Amino acid sequence: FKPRNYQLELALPAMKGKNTIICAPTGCGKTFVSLLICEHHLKKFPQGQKGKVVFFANQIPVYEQQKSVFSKYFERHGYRVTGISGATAENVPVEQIVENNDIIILTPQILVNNLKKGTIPSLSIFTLMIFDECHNTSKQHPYNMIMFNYLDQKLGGSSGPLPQVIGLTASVGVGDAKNTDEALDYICKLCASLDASVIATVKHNLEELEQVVYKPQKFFRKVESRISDKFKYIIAQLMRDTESLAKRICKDLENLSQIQNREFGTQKYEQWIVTVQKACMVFQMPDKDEESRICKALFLYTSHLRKYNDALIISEHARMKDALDYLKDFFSNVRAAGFDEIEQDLTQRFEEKLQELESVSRDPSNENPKLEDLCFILQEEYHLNPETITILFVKTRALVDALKNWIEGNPKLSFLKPGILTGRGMTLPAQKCILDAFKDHNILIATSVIAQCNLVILYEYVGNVIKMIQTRGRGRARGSKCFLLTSNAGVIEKEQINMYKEKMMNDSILRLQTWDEAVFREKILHIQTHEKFIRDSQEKPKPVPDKENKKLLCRKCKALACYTADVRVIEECHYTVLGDAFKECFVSRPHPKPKQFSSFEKRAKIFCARQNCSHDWGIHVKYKTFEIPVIKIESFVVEDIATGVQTLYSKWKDFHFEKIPFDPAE
RNA sequence: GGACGUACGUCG
RNA sequence: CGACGUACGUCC
Ligand SMILES: [Zn+2]
Repeated sequence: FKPRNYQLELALPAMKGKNTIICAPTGCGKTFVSLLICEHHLKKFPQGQKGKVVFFANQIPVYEQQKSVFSKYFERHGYRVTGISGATAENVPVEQIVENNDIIILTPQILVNNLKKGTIPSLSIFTLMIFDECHNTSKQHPYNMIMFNYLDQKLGGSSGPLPQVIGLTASVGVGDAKNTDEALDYICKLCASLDASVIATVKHNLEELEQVVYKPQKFFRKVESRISDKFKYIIAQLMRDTESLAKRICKDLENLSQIQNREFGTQKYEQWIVTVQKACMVFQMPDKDEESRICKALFLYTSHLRKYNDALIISEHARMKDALDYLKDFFSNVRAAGFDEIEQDLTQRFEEKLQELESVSRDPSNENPKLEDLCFILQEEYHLNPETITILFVKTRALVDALKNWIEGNPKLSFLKPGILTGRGMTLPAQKCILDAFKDHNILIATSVIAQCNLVILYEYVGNVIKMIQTRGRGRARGSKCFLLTSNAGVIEKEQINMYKEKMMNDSILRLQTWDEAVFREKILHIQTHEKFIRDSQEKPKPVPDKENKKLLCRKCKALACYTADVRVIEECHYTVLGDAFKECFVSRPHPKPKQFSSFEKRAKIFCARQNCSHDWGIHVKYKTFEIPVIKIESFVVEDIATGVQTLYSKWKDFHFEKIPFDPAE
């Protein structure tokens, strides 16, 4: 209530009737600005004619919040305020929704699918297209697809009333720009992709913005890595033994990847072992009986090496016992879903050194200095103020549980309560109830950002130009810190240049707000034009579909799974097997997180039906009334019967063959 | 199942 | 400048 001067002036160009890229770093400010803009838009229409606005919410929580906010704001107006989503798109057709409501709030993908298949022949039905967080307008984004559908009708000479763009954001972003020239080029490209002429930033009332902006102070706490790593040495010896054992089956193991000398525990060995896996998945022998065992042994060795590398990576950022508990949980999970002579030997090799690793993990002298520095900087702040509701940001999801267990099992800090929050990638109610009780948790160990904190700790975290600003984080301003822990000087340089890029944009927008909107347009129109030109020139024609009958086999077992002639495409994205010989080739299991996506309902998970393979094949759903399995070519190999050469595809779009549509008749 | 984005890393 | 790997997140 009582719109302040800063948020009244920030919405002036949008109310004047211009497409704006309003940039407000507040949470409530953007919401109130959007509400005032929708009010001034739906109130400036004459008698008879009625307006129609759409608020493009990107996330389900943001959509559910904005729908309730709009419903509570426009209650004494007679304005229909509804909303579409992934669960409501089934019934209540979107055409009748838009033709009977004045304020629609839908996650874009719905409008993209509508504009694509059958619905919304043109966006001229809308009169306002408020894009929440327009900075996400990038390559192949749903916002970008909506803007492409808009720019096609705009530049194609189609006479029609085009809707306005009121794109709200908190940071226009810089991307990979090096200088102010490249920053201005990127900002102009974003303006052309959004078809706007004003970038509204608060200039007159700076004190009202600085009162609540949530601008904390940075504090770099770079620490050196561990010197005496006995756990790392033992795991490296185990990895060397595993590689020496795997070399006995595949002679040219070093000649399968073009990667140079690599070190254990780095991100390079992971790519090297993944390349070795993808080069061993095409191993073919004329016996076709020994290959099914050779490829299986190689897959098991590669999986063990990948788990060892993941344990070595977790050990560098967490306790020495957490990386061992990870391997113990992995071995416990794998010791039930099949046990052959190779997996038993690997388990025995691991158990021969588990006893030795337990002593080194329990030894408190081998504690990494990074967690010591973290506890040291946490205690000095919680002693100064025993009310700091801090938030911790890490990179890996497996490190969230590690930091939670570290906070739990530490006698130095007792006043801390774990606030583990990873994301679905968990569920929506689990994500909502954990953020609700945040006024009795003390620390929130999250991995990716209504969170008004006063202390942030980026424990080995790096990202875009800014990974700290919270769009929906208005709250209040009373002094906060942005502590950054790291061990790789590279990251420290990244964070040193990001704060520069910030000022870069601060000068770029200031240089762009001086140009008279005329020339601005005279440029951005040419830019978007060129863009459409590239969209028309760059178009790979559909290659001749290979009309043979090849056989899709297992990924790790090389068993005859199914035939390509039995593959049916449901909706150009899902592929099922319409056969009777394939139903006995897989086993079903209950799904951990069942859900539905606009056409199906995830019921079960289908795995390989072999003796000790148990490879993840795909899901099993019910299309409309009948239940079919949806497989993923990613977990499949493609062997031809004519030539015999095998191929590995990651996505279905890369697979060029006779895509027979799914006929419900058979 | 699929699409999309961001970060890191390897390659020619 | 292109492909590719992984991690994380979002949506349908
Ligand atoms: Zn198999």
